[PDB]
Amino acid sequence: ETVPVKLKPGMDGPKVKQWPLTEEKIKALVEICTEMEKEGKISKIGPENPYNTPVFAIKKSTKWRKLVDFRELNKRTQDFWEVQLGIPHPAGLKKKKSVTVLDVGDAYFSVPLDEDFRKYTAFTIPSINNETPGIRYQYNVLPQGWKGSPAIFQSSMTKILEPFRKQNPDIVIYQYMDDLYVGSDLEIGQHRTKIEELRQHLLRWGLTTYELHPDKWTVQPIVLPEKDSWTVNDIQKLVGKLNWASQIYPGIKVRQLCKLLRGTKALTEVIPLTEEAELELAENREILKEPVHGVYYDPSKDLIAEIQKQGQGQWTYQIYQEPFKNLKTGKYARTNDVKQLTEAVQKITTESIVIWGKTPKFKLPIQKETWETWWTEYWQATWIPEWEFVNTPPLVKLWYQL
Amino acid sequence: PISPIETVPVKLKPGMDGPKVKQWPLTEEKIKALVEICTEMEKEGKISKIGPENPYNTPVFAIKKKDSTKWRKLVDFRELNKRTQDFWEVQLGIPHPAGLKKKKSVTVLDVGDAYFSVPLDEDFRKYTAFTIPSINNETPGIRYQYNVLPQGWKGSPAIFQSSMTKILEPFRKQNPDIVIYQYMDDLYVGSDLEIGQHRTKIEELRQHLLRWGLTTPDKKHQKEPPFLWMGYELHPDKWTVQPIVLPEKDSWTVNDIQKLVGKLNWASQIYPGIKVRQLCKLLRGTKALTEVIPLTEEAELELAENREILKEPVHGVYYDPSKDLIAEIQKQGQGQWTYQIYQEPFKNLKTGKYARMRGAHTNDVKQLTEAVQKITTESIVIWGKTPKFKLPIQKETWETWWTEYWQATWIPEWEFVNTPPLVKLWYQLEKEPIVGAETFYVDGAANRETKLGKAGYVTNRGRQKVVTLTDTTNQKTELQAIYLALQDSGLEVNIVTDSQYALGIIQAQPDQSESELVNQIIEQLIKKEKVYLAWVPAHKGIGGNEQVDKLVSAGIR
Ligand SMILES: Clc1ccccc1CSc1nnc(-c2cccs2)n1Cc1ccccc1
Ligand SMILES: [Cl-]
Ligand SMILES: [Cl-]
Ligand SMILES: [Cl-]
Ligand SMILES: [Cl-]
Ligand SMILES: [Cl-]
Ligand SMILES: [Mg+2]
Repeated sequence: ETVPVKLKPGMDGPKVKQWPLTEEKIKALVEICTEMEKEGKISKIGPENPYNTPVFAIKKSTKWRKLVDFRELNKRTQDFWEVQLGIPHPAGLKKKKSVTVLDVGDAYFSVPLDEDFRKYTAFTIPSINNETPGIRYQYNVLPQGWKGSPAIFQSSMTKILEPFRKQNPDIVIYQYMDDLYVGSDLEIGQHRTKIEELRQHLLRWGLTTYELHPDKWTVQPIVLPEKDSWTVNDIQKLVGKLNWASQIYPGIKVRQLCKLLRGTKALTEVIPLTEEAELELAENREILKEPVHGVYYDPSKDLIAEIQKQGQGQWTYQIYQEPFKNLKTGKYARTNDVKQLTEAVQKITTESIVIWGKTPKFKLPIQKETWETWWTEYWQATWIPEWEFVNTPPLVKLWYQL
Repeated sequence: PISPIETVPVKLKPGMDGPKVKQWPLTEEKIKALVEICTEMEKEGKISKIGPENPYNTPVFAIKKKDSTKWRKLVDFRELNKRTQDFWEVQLGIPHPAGLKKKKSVTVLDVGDAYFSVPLDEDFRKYTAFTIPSINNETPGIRYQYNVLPQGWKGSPAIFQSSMTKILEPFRKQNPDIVIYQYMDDLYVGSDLEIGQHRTKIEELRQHLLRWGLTTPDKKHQKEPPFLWMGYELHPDKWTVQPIVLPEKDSWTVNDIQKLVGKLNWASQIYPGIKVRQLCKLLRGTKALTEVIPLTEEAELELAENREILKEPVHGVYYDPSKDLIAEIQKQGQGQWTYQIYQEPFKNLKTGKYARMRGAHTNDVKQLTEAVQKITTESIVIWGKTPKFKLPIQKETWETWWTEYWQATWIPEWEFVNTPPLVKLWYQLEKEPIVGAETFYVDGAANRETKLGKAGYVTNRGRQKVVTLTDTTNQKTELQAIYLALQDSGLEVNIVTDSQYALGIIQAQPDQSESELVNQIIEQLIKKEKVYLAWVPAHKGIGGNEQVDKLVSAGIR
């Protein structure tokens, strides 16, 4: 009944500190964990458990939901969920006209968790002003947010989905973490109807009584303006922008254009647009529209995402595994800097899950502390990507404008 | 007593067996002391005699007591501790006085013989075995093991605190309007009941405590306010830091100045306006603790103003959850910020200061925002919510900076408050190149080996200059080249560099820096009317950049 789980030897379990939480989130967690404990899903634990992973409260719309941050445990469990019991990622999912995401996390609480592993799922509800000891729990069943849970529930899931897949062989279903991704080429009404059906199947096992269009995902090319008149500044701007692309795209040319700058000219001076220039200029436009020749996804390597603040509520992003070899670039638009960044991250994470079955480590243009306090104010997803914090090179920002 | 409470199961670190340190031969007097002490403990269940078959051992010492004729036993648990499992931490933080709710009454109860009043996992006691040696090691010593939590064992603080929490659990459940703060072997108990019903709830609590092995003092022996705790002084309606005296000294050693700075930092959480900047500068460098440091005049001015601040007592007030929190920040200069947090105007719950720098170069708008972040996190810890902010910066200044800046930010609710010095942007870089402004193509280069370099520029108006620099890096020469351009240009000017590094610094509109140059550059940028800064790729045969490139490359590249 219980699948035994090992850490990656000889790593020890997670010992991550609990971030500070407001009163209302603390209160919300107390209610939630009090009930789960009654229902036997977690148990209070003693100081002989040295482990910890952070826990947060979010809204997904009026209700509070518990989000345990298992990023550390996941990293330390990676032999189990990726290697021993990996879940295959279909390349067909990104092709579908419509993909719907369904939360199936409630399924996990019905399976018991290996008793020798439960201690590593320890978490702590803090108290305001440290006036009472944190309330400490560990899990007795598969926890949501641990990558091991879908690895373990994997075989039960295919049992559950078998009739539906058999009846709908052109629909693609992919489980990632707590979510089910369901894609098809049906017209939107037929697709939505097929989702309700799927919910009914799920409902006989576990679920209560969100919609992508991946084939409409297309690159956000590096833009080369079409302009009335060009200044020396515009040209220099342009060479720096092409000169940058030349490090990514095979075949980019600038030679027949910097010839325009020759001399030591004033920035504002207007300049005649050459034929050799307007030729390669347009030819480079051809190159920038296409995917990068020579760049391929390596399943063994981590994904990185970089995000630039463009202003006007606009955000540019690139996903790559080796720097400047972009697998994907794009934009996100439309208040609040942190709320928007938070939206963009979730969206980029989602597309990344659809396309590769993997989550990006994000390089975030923000102060660690700002992000840390505010992000859960807006976070809706049930996973959390890895991130670090960087100060954006001001030029990189310029090169991905619109 | 020994608490009837369930024991916490304890393990040694995996792959490890218990300690086996050899007992050193003691003097007779120490052996007698030990025997007397262990006999008494043995009678009360604290320890138990074991056979010779227990392989494990831990050194026991005995030393004199406070200059009296009393003896005290000292076990050396270093080796067991090295072998015992890690535990969860006792405290994640400690209350700040400012976050304590206003309340009618607080009683402090301490636990008698705390560790010895709690049982040790039975399967683990064997590992705590020690031996009282016979006189000059003639015969087999006397061997005991612990039945309770040892003094100095790694597990004791945590298992003790968690035993107390389990025991408290039901009493707190049944008494929701009673609050208890656990600290070490003290228990602070507070409520809004009136004296009688409070002194009555304390007895119920004592009795519950007693039914479980924990003795506590009676009304006659309970300590009274003010409570002295973690450096604080806690009264029924106010709190302050414990008394602080700044010594009179003709001369200050490193050690005196460190202690001064420590006390000053500690006072700053309720005495507003404390500064340590100039006293800290004194501490820079590796000097002996006994070394005398003459006070600079700035440090002397600083000590005086701090002395004035501390001259009259100041106190903080407690927290009323039904009113808003207001946080005010003021600029104190030289990257120094001071704040206050209150609910009713100017009755502070606490104060603080912020004088950090993130990066080498920065501006007042970034710094103010970092201070707000720091104060936000602190408020959430202490009160569980963010304060309303009152800031010395204009709403338009702030949105001008952050809508334009490339990093994201967000501070919660704030209002402008006119408490100079106000924070403002001191210059603005142009967004477009300037017509009819000279265009300097600057550049700088340094020979890696020579460690000497050149900085210069070429102009579209045919002008030009080159200067030679010593001890310089490629980074410095590029800032220097930009500095030349600003020194030799008029009030409006376009500048074209190929140093991303330099572009970055200037682009961020710094008003203060660690670099001498950057400050010279900053002063220039302020004097100008318009500056436009542009970047070009080096060595791409561009425009004027090529000329100033070779002009400066010579000697050598
Ligand atoms: Cl209110 C009061 C009344 C009489 C004497 C001192 C005080 C202030 S000290 C205080 N205020 N509230 C508390 C408690 C909070 C939670 C349980 S008791 N305390 C005691 C306390 C002492 C040391 C650290 C934290 C709290
Ligand atoms: Cl363990
Ligand atoms: Cl619709
Ligand atoms: Cl979409
Ligand atoms: Cl690929
Ligand atoms: Cl001393
Ligand atoms: Mg004490």
